[PDB]
Amino acid sequence: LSAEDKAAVERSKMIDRNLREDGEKAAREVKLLLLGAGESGKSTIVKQMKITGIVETHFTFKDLHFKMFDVGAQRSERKKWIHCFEGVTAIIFCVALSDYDLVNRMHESMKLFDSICNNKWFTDTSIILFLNKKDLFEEKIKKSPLTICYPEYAGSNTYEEAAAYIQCQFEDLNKRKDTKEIYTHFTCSTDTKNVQFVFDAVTDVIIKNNLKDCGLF
Amino acid sequence: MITAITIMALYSIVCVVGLFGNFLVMYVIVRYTKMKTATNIYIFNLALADALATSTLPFQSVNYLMGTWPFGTILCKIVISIDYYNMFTSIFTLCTMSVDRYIAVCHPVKALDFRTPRNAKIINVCNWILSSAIGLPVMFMATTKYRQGSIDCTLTFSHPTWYWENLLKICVFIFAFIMPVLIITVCYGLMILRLKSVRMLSGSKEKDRNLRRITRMVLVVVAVFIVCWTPIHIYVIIKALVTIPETTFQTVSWHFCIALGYTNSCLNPVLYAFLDENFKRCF
Amino acid sequence: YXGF
Amino acid sequence: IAQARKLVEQLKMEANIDRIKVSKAAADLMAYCEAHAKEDPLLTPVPASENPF
Amino acid sequence: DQLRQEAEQLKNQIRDARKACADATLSQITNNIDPVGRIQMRTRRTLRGHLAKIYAMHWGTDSRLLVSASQDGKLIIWDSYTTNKVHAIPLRSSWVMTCAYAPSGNYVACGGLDNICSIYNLKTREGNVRVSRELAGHTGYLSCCRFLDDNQIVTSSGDTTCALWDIETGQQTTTFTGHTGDVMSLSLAPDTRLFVSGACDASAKLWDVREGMCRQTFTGHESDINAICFFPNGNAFATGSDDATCRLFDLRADQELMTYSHDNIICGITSVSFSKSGRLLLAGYDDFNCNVWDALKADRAGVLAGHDNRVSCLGVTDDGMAVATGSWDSFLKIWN
Repeated sequence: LSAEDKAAVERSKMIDRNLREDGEKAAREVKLLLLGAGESGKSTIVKQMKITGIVETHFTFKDLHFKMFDVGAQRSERKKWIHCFEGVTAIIFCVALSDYDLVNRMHESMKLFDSICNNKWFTDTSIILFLNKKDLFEEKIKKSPLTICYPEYAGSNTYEEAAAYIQCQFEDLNKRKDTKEIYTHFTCSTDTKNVQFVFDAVTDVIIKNNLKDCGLF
Repeated sequence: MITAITIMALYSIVCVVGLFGNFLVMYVIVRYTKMKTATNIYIFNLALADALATSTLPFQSVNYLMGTWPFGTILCKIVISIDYYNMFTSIFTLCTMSVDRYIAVCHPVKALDFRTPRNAKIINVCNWILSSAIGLPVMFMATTKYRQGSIDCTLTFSHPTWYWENLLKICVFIFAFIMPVLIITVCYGLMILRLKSVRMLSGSKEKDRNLRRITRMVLVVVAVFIVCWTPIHIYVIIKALVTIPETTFQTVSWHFCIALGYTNSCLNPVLYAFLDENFKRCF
Repeated sequence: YXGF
Repeated sequence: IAQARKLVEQLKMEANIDRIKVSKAAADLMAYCEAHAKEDPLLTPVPASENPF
Repeated sequence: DQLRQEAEQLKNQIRDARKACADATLSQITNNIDPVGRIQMRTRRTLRGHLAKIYAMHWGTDSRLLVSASQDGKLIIWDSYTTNKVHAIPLRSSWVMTCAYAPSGNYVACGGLDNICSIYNLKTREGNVRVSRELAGHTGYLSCCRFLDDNQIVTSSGDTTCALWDIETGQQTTTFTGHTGDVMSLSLAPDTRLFVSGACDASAKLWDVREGMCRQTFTGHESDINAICFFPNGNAFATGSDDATCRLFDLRADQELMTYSHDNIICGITSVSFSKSGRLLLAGYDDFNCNVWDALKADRAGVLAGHDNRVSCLGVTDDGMAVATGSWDSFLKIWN
């Protein structure tokens, strides 16, 4: 019990106090991983919400802090570092819905959604799917049919049925329909309706986590 | 004659199964869970209050058969103190767990800040202090009275004798029956109404059975708490209002109601600890 | 409760 | 075809390498292991009095 | 098509030369030395300061201090004997995939997913530590960082590049581009003259810092290789892959010397290390345990099954006293 060792123990306890203070501060913040195809329109969602491999967006809404990680700028194989993002609250996945007739992008977007949704690391993490570019789509359905991308589509050419059809084609791709739900929202230029839907989905995930913590679920 | 042996066997069986369940919950909490989540602190508090409350039963059982208390005034004070103290501790522990699940489900943003082990430990200390606020004056007031043929372990009276005793019985009746059933029923009803709106349970057939399981667990907990704590308090109110004529049937009704009251202290570890999903994950 |  | 030309040039310079017999290299590895076998706490358990743990 | 045919015939020639010239039969030779048997290693300290899954640990030259980083954003420096924390560094780039400790002990490198290498000076005046250097210039993701000296640092990155930085200059001195896939691990020789880099094309390429060209290339795996460590002599190196196979490659022999694999383990390597004698192979699996293999017998010598989650990193001290394993359960275990 020397004098220097007691000062080292006191320094270690002060460091432990700072570690637990920073850990309890970091525990309440909600982390969201944003994914999607190249030039799908993720930057539009980023610019709409309030504000180098990963650029980190930190913003608050109704006293709940969100840290949003969009990693689409990095060009590398996803699966080898994707286990860094385990334990994430939600994955906001952006799909360019009006990109069907350009030759095709919808099919590798579905392959990317199958790779992310059926991944072994994200079996219990919810995925919030966003369908953007709504305004151009009816002007591209009136001139060009949807039968080119999917031959099985049999229906009248209108936004109201084709949008629900694309929603169901993305929603039924999951192989675990009981554990992880797919939340589909058509992003529009409303007064932060997007942020509201994200807050409701994060609220449902926090409810599920609290139910797992208590032991009811 | 046969009824006395019957009720004595009833107290013995209830005491044994209550201590056995409490010791199993203590064994699992100490050696397996190691107190990680906040809920386990409340389960430890409930198990400790139920074990100390169930320990009062061998001292209470001999009082009927012998008719005398040949243990001294100090042990009489300790037994009456433990009897009221752990009862209030268990009841406010159940209220605190109901408020914990209410904050966890209905207020999700504030549940990240509030539901920490530090707040659970300080509310546990406040629970034991608030139960000690009733435990200590009843401990001081506990006395021993010599009848013409018996020794009685009972409370003493200050003048006027009816006012202080009836005020104590009505205060225990209100704070143990009216307020706790109201808090548990309102918080669990708002919890079920909030979970009914949740998309994670109100969708497909597979999640519907989980929602029904949660609603069934809530109804079983509330029904067991009401059916257990109703008859002995109703019988105390009936004796306070009107004098009851001595009968053989009411003598068995006494021990049956006391057994029903302790049965909840026995059954709360079974209903809470084992039925939780995390403890099943421990298996 | 009930006893004593 | 410049990248493939660089690959061919790298394979040409890689090909002219000194070839050593595998038996002598394995003998060198086992000789190093038997040489430094004594100076190893993992191989030979040190008593706790001299161990700093 | 003539140039591609020339490349194919040169590859066939070097493959035929390495096959026909080298005939190992090492299992018949190595039977003479006795097996180590079974070795029991007990935990001596359990380090509990992190609140998240640690990804990298590295010892020091004095074998006293060790650095470790977790996913909360902190580099904690531990002491191996007295459990005291000397420094705690909060990282701006929270996503951390590697750790380096300087041979002098003055500097620590950190980072990896944010494409920024942060070098922090430790033994400095004016109070607490401060960031010394902010290195940039990749586009993928840094996977490992190693200090050659106090003035030079070699990094491997996920944009098919390796790079050597001078600390004072701050720009890239020599860049290595000879792979066709992402490199995942990096290890230095004891004399620090040259190193080998393992990639996602199941290949390991030797690089010398002075000359600037790839000297040798080793193949024989069927999938991604995650860990690379040199031998204490510096003439051999072992590679661990996702096929549960720890192939050992000799610089002088220029072939696969020995293969370590077992039936019931089919999962993936996270970390590989050696003892200073070179007899022990410390292989980190995802089967919740790290195994000690025998380098000259191809048999399992021990099972350090002290963790309940997969071991991200593993480090053997310079003097060889202890081996510290870190796993994703935020528990760092020192085994002696």
